[PDB]
Amino acid sequence: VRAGDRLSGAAARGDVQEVRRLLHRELVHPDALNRFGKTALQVMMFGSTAIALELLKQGASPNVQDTSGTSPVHDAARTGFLDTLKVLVEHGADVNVPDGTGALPIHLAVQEGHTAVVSFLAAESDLHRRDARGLTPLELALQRGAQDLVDILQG
Amino acid sequence: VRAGDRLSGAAARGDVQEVRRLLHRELVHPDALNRFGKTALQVMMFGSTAIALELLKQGASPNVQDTSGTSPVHDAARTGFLDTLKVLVEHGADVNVPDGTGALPIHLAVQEGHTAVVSFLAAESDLHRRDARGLTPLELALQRGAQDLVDILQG
Amino acid sequence: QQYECVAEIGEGAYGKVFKARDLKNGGRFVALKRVRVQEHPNVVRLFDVCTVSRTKLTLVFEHVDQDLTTYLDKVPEPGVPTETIKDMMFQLLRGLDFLHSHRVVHRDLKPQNILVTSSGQIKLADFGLARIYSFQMALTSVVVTLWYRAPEVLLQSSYATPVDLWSVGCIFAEMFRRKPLFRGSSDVDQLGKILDVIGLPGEEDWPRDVALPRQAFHSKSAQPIEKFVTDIDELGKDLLLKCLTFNPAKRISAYSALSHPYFQ
Amino acid sequence: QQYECVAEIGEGAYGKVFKARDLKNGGRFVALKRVRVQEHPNVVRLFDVCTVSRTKLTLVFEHVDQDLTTYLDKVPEPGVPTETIKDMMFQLLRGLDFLHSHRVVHRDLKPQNILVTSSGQIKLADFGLARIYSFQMALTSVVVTLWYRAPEVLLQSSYATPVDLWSVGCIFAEMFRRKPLFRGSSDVDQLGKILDVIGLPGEEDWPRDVALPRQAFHSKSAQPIEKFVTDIDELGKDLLLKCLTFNPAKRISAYSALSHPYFQ
Repeated sequence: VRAGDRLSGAAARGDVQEVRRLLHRELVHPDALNRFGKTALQVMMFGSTAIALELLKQGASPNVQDTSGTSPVHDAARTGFLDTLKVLVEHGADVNVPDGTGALPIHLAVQEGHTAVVSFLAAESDLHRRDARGLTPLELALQRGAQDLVDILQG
Repeated sequence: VRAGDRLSGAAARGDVQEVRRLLHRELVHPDALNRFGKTALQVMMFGSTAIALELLKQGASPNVQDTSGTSPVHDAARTGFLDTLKVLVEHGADVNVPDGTGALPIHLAVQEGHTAVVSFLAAESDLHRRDARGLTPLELALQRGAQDLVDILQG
Repeated sequence: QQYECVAEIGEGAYGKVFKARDLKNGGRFVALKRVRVQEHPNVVRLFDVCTVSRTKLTLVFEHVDQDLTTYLDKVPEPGVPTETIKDMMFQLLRGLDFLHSHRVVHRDLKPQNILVTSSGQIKLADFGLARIYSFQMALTSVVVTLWYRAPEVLLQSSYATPVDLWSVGCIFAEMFRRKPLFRGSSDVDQLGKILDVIGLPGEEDWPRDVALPRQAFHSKSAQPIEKFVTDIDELGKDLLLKCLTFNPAKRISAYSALSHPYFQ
Repeated sequence: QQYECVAEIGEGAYGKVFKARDLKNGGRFVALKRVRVQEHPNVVRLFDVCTVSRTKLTLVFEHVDQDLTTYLDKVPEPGVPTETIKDMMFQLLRGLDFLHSHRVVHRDLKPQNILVTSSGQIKLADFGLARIYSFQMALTSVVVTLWYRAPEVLLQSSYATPVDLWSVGCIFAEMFRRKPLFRGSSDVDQLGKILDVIGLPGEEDWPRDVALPRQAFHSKSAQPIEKFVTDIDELGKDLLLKCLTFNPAKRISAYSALSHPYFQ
């Protein structure tokens, strides 16, 4: 799909302007799939909160998944852009949605070591969900040796 | 020193002819140090028995050591050229001379695994000398798992 | 296969570039640069070389969801913290230096080829993708960003390694600025802009052949860079100008810049 | 530092090469090839790259105290054992092949660049050092050893990879021989020698431009190589001649030679 590609590519490149153009002075449906069937919010430059926001404000189903059941929140969290992780959340994204391997957002954060994310997520996350390796956030936090994390988790 | 260099380089390259020339039709003192203060017998192509011989026949102090207290016999043995190790020995080289780290010829042989050398040396070597790691030939032969060696040593 | 395309990031100097998933092991976004033929922390790592036809290759590269621009365009009203700048800047040079030795010349150091991790680690990249700025004020007209192109190149004289250094100074400036320093619409216009700040170099610093000779330009000043790169410090000012020097032979080296007292 | 020079092995195509001690860990002799700029069992490993000035490098290489020559020049009157030859030969090819792919061409395969360990492992090397043979009989005159240089090269036509294969056949021969096969004093003289054995190739196998055209030479025979490489076997004879073939396109590959029935 054309515009799917025009809007996704923009997103991906973090070009806010285009994203705002193609959205407004062009009228592309945020959810428009690209030739790979992914929407832009899905492939966007995760560190570009402004793009995330812009998309989510024109709609954009925050709750969507990958072939591997991955989604905006997994990506964000895994990448560390909490700023965006929030946006996603603040717009209804579901934090407790497991990825194909069972890991959920917070698993990724711990895995990557994004302390503030882990902090941000822990609250609202089911710290009991098991990893594909059977681990819960804490058990992995431990398996890793993420002191600071283990601590956040403890509560 | 010039000739030190001309004779050493020859030795090193295993060029017999030159070594025999620079020695005879040139008259270089075998012991002539190079600009690094090593003599040729010291830096010679250890596998070139003929060079070793030629040098030792024109004199050449077989008993000499490195900064690291190493010497012709350590080298030979470590390299496996028993043919040369013999020559050295047959010309007065001392087999029981320890290197800077305490290892002696036979330690090297064991270390490298030159069975026939180990065989050749064991007889005349103090199998009680301790390695820098405190090991005797046998203890290292063992530490390594050099069956064939361990056996030679046993006697 | 062991990767899953999710989008054409874009298309440019190097074919089309895509964003994919490294499920091969798991998760991580990655970039695919399709190629037909017939280690450093601050540089995007090549991860794989898939053979798409026994030759077509597909290079799989490290990728990051943030570039120097979105970051700057994001930071709090006061700005990037002094040390943060100093830091990115050091790495930017560090990887730069690494590129140079191993005789590689980036040639395209815009802030979009500059990735910055959430962590803050800088990793250079090269997508060969363009970005086209439309212009502000009446006589609007597009320009692709050459705002980082060295004089030597605008002049089409030199294309030597110092080329990259010019680009870094332009960036350094933009870290204090959070807006590109020199932003014109034409090669000659760009030249103008550089000069209003750095000033008409000496006849002895400009090259012969060149279609745009020194005489084509006015002398007009040599304005104090700091009324532009607001808030830089004195040691930085030095390094900045050591990059931003028209004459490439007389332009600081990456290697050297790295040893500069700004990083004391 | 972590190495201790003990001697200039010599000086040649690549600067001077030295023998040093790898005390860095301990003992082992090593070779230092000094270099200014501005894995395989049968190939000498590069061990280190010391930076002598921030560029001057110092490459530290694997080194062995025995080359193919001292060994042959040492072996018992009957000779290198059949299988020993077959063996060295296999490795010599094996590492050769490894060099070739990875598009490297040795170009200097004399037996002095051939190291042989006390164990018998063969590791190729490249010191770029010369050796100057003075001549036997009345009209004595020096020659550097080109006795291993391919026709293509003596003819100054080709310098393609097969170049190395010619050299291996020359060596293979010398393992049965324990004396160089073709030993002349001039490029044209050398050509002579090759031809007396292999025979005047066909007009269709010799190249145009060449300063030495086929006509410059006699036809005289195509003598049975075995009256030279005494004691080779039939399968070897085949491989030998497959290397020793004047026409480089029609000359066996390392890769191929390796798969030859001599190594069944």
